[PDB]
Amino acid sequence: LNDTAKRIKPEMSTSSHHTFTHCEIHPSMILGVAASIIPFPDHNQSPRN
Amino acid sequence: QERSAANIVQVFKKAAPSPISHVAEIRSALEKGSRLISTMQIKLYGREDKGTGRTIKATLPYVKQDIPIVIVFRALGVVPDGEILQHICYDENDWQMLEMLKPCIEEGFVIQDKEVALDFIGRRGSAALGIRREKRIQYAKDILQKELLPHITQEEGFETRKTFFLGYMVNRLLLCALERKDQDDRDHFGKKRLDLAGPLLANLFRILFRKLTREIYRYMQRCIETDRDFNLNLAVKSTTITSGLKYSLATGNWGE
Amino acid sequence: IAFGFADRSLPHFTKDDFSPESKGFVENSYLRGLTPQEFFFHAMAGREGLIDTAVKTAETGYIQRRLVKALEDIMVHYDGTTRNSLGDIIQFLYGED
Amino acid sequence: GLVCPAETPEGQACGLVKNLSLLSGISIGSPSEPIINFLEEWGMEPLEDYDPAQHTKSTRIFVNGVWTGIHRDPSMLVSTMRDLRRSGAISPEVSIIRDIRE
Amino acid sequence: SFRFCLECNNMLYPKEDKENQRLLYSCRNCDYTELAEDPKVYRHELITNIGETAGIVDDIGQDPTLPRSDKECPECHSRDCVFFQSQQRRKDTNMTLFYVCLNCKKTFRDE
Amino acid sequence: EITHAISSAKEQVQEIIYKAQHNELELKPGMTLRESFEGEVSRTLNDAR
Amino acid sequence: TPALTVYLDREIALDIEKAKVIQSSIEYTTLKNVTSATEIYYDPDPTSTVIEEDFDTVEAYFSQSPWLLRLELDRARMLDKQLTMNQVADKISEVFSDDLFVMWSEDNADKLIIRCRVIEEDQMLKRIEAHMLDLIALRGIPGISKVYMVKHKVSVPDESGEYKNEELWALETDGINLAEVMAVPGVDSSRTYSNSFVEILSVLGIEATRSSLYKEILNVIAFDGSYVNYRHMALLVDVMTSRGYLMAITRHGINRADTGALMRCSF
Amino acid sequence: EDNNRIISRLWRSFRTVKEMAADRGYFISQEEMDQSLEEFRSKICDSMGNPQRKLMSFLANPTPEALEKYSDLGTLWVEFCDEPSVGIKTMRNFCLRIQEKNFSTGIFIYQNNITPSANKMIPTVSPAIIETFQESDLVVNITHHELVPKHIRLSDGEKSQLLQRYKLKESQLPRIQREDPVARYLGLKRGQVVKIIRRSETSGRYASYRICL
RNA sequence: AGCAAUAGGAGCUU
Ligand SMILES: [Zn+2]
Ligand SMILES: [Zn+2]
Repeated sequence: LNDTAKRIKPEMSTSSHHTFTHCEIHPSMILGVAASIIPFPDHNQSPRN
Repeated sequence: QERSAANIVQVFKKAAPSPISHVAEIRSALEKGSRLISTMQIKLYGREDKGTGRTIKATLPYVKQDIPIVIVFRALGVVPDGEILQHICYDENDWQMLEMLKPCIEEGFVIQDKEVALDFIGRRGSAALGIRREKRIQYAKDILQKELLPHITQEEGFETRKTFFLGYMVNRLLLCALERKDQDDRDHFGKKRLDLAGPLLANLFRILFRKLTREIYRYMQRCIETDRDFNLNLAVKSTTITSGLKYSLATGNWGE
Repeated sequence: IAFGFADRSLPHFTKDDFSPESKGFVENSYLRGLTPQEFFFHAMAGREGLIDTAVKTAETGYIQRRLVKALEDIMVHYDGTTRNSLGDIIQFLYGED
Repeated sequence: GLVCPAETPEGQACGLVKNLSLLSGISIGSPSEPIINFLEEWGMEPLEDYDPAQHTKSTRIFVNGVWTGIHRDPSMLVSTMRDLRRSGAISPEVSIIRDIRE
Repeated sequence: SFRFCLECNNMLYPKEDKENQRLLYSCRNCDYTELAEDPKVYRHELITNIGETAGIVDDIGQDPTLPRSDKECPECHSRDCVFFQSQQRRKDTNMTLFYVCLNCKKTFRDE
Repeated sequence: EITHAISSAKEQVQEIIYKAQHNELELKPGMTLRESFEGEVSRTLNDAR
Repeated sequence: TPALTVYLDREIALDIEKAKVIQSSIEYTTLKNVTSATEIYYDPDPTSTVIEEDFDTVEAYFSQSPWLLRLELDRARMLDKQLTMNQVADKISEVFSDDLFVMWSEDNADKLIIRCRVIEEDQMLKRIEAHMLDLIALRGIPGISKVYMVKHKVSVPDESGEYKNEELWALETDGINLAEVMAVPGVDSSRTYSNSFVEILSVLGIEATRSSLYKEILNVIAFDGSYVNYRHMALLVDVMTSRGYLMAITRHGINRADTGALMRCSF
Repeated sequence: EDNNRIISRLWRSFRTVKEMAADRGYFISQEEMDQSLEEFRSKICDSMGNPQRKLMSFLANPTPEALEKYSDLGTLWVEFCDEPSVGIKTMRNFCLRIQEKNFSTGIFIYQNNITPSANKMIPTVSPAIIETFQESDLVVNITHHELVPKHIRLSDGEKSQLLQRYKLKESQLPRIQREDPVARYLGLKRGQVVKIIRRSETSGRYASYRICL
């Protein structure tokens, strides 16, 4: 790990054992048609998106 | 079009200069057609520390004044107060809720049978003045049967299920009033529905086709007087549905 | 960030989790990139800002119109006094100086 | 996951006009008769046999906002309903929602 | 907790036997009058706690969204417990938690 | 340095959470225990940033 | 958010115990604030009891209606307001002089109890209990629901004439009752201020109202570091106080003037 | 106990009344000004300690300066009444006594309430003037407050000079209600103009004038 | 030397 470049995936330390029931197919699918054109929308402040 | 869901009970807090504090609101609709029919609130009069009577009073559709709850429970066919409480109280051991339930029982102690309570409802049915008891009862019984929770059922002989749903609504009201459960979220997206082309065109077509059938009636009143056979191809003005659908889809104004 | 779901902000968190990440702390920078959760929380905050900008301007314009109408007839006169259209004195000397 | 968090008009329509997420879908509606039949098979007891003096632990079942009965054991009912939906026997766009505290 | 009539099935209200000075309970519909056990007639509370442990079911272990803790069951030494805070939602309520064993099903606390 | 400061603030917040959960947090005048907890956490995170 | 700023007398203003005593004097407590749970017992014989805790107490208190009120008083709540049983029982007798007879358990008693007797009465007792729980005052100024012990960094000259900071205890409150708090001994009666300038007008006059109005407007503007020149806010407060009373910036205020009809209609 | 507090509040009210009289222009003996709480308790209270308020009622005469200045300034009567509620009966006695000894102004300090039925006799007792104050209101002297600048009623000649200097009519001045606490404290009648000197952060000093409604 | 009105809807910049 310890990658100073890739973003830190959250620690999630409070919970001892996770029991997942579902997974996102891909997180970028939360956006709609118009927001899907934006490249790297996770590097912008939301009003600009 | 985005709209709140139908046939779900939601309980809301109220404001300081309001005698009403807690309101359970349900809108009703049928599985066939998915159209609204009637709405029926159950409000909690009495503010915190003011308004000494913390009673709960319903609001039936097609009646001007709000009826107490025990009155309508008796009118629906469960007279003994033990059974009324049991329809409201699932757990006798709980005591705070039962302590908040007495003023309703006291404000509706007068009634002891179904006929008198159902007349008491009838005396408020917003109809013409001076109907005699025997048909005031029929009018009120019709209101209690249809236009009261049509989603439950609209046929007679199944009043117990409506009483149970009323007990559930009152219990949720009290849970919100006794702080044992949180108030319903207005902005929650799971309590909303989206009306696409199907239901919108269904509503508009229902309106315009009832227009057409009224036209058919208004033609069969006259033409039948002549005592002639008619081929029904001059009895339907086809331009009504066409003009209505075209007007709504071309302007956007959804309605006549 | 409020518990919009039942006892949580997002359905990717557990119940009653009060940690900074659950309730809207964005640990990354814009250069590093936001996670989907941080992206959604930042979207809620930006949406709140846009609503505020869109909605308060009407109250502000109403307030400024009422102030202008209340003060529209007030002028400093040649004797130094501050009077309205009725000639009534509002201040005996403008600004008191 | 349901409406785009970014696409909304500026101005006086802000937040009222929404835009669907790419994988969003709107239900068409479905007959409730097979649902009721499946519920009746697996053990739901009706409200004409209901007595809250005894049923202090029973879980109450709502169908389309209509309270239709109670069950002694929601676990196997939700498991079987989810398996039926995931096998195709039930329309895939049918919600199967267990609430545990209530 | 007010009772109900053994004959008329309505609810009994208090009364006084002025010729015996003992608190009876009077039915406002029928004439039946039974002896009571408890001379309490009213109660009022402002510091209440109903809803502390009530937010628990048998199958609360089946909730997959509850966070799981490592607290020791004092009862059953279980190293796996789901936990949650006071389910009462008032403003002045505590923030202490509750702990449910998935092994022994006893609810406990950390005190 | 930045990630160490953020981790230290996360530990501080976790300690505030522990103190609030075992009922040992010190309230402030005209402010509830939950509002005190929230105010202290917000102070900590603003100072972290 | 109504609020007073109660400047204390200097002797009090430096000591903290004295400031807390003044706080206790200014804060409003009702029987609600110190009551846990009220009961009702049927006690047919006044000289005896059907209960098992207070029998010894009433046998030590002796050597009407059989309806009794048994209200319980929590310990720490009683403890925090410097209140004991004597003042509470006296206060109850103050408004129930002879239409009520009050018994009260002692303060060291393992159960803090009060007993009352009426002189069918199972509902007048409930009404009286409600009226007591909702209208009996114990100490303080009505209208002051909370009081805080605040610190003010006043700048005063030294004995050399040079300005030096000085750390004094003052008071902030919730709610408003200006006239009664100004009178309470230990308060600097010449410096009490309210953030509701309608109260100022009713109590202190129209010029003090203008001063308070300017203070509020300056607070609202300068909150965020904005600076508006004095004369603009002075003009705004002079227009609002020119008639002798507060003229609101609304149609109800602007259109009640004597100006021409066309101006009023144009607004 | 509570009696000491009642006596102290009454003494503060009496000092405020005397400060009112001296401010309004009446002569007050310097020794009765500095009346202390214990000496007041000696001269007023009883063996039981409760105070006789009928001895506090005094008579004040105009200082010669307030006669050379306010030529319309007569003689003052000040009465602390003993009945908490005051009715048309007590007001009838007060007016009879005021007209009986041609007192120009009569200040009637009451305790609890002056009922509107009794209140209507206040203005119909010309040419004398009757004003009433409640004791609770008089506990604090509000002209000593920092936010209350010093009010000085103008004389007729000075009011004319003020109106002519600004080329003004009476209705074009800022106004003060006769029921204003500082107009009530000063005994302002309709048409009289106070002068209010006050702090000014832009100019140092600023003189304001208000006319009485 | 003469280019309708009323509505609704979508947008622009604050
Ligand atoms: Zn009975
Ligand atoms: Zn165990």
